[PDB]
Amino acid sequence: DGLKYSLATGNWGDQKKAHQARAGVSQVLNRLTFASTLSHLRRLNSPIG
Amino acid sequence: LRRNEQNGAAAHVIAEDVKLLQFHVATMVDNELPGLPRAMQKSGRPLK
Amino acid sequence: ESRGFVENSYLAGLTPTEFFFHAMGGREGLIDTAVKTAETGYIQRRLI
Amino acid sequence: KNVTLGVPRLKELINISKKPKTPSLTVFLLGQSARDAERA
Amino acid sequence: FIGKIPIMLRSTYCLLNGLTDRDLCELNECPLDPGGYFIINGSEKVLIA
DNA sequence: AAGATCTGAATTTACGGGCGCAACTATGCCGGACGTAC
RNA sequence: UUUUGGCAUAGUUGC
DNA sequence: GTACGTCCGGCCGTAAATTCAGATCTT
Repeated sequence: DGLKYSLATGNWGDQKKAHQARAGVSQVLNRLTFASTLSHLRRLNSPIG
Repeated sequence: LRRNEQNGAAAHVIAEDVKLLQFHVATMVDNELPGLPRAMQKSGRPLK
Repeated sequence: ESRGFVENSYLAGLTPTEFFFHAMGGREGLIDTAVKTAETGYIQRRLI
Repeated sequence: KNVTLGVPRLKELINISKKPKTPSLTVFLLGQSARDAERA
Repeated sequence: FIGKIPIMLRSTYCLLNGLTDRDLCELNECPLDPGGYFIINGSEKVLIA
């Protein structure tokens, strides 16, 4: 479940310490058009930090 | 704490009860302040 | 051209370096639009 | 020169601040130093 | 046994590894689908870099 | 005159705020203990 | 014969 | 006897606080 939850919700770190966990790493794949799917799969996120 | 005083229980446990009650009322009105840690709902989420 | 003076018109089309520097230039337009929208209302709500 | 303007300056004017970004004194002269560059 | 690891689609361990387009059609999988995502509770999840 | 005090005047942490709304999605809080059946 | 509803999040997107 | 299985207990602006120079008292 531990991987599964983290991939299901996109909260990364300890599950019980999700208050300070980095969020939005895993996202539901955007299936609207093939270009959007490819663009989503080749995506980089820069956190604020 | 009520049943402690009805029983006439010890003083240190009564003081601990007063401490926890102070924390509980303070985080019931305001669950954010630079004091004791926040209150969670036993589900890993802070109380509003 | 080294420091980002693009000499072709939009009709003539920009070269690769010119195109990249133009994208860099327009990025500030997008960002300052974003921060303007971030400051929309705040000054206005404080004033009202 | 370079002086702060736009919504930062308007912010500071309404958000009255002890620290200006670009504090200045547009100071004028009255004697012959007004016209004499050397004396200025 | 110690658990279950989610498998990125069309990786070296997904069942669609190195399958021709005909077999992908027989499994009702689009041969143009690039893969690179997990299936968690049926939802397609992609990890943003 | 000297002092101690001592009382008003220069330097360090620490909350606490941080666009209008729309729209859509997707995910979410156990382990001992006691009985009953087979 | 007259109902109806999860709350708080997180992400994405429109002006 | 064994296990299961399901029912009960655990940035910047104030603003306070710390240290240094008159001043009356103390000596």
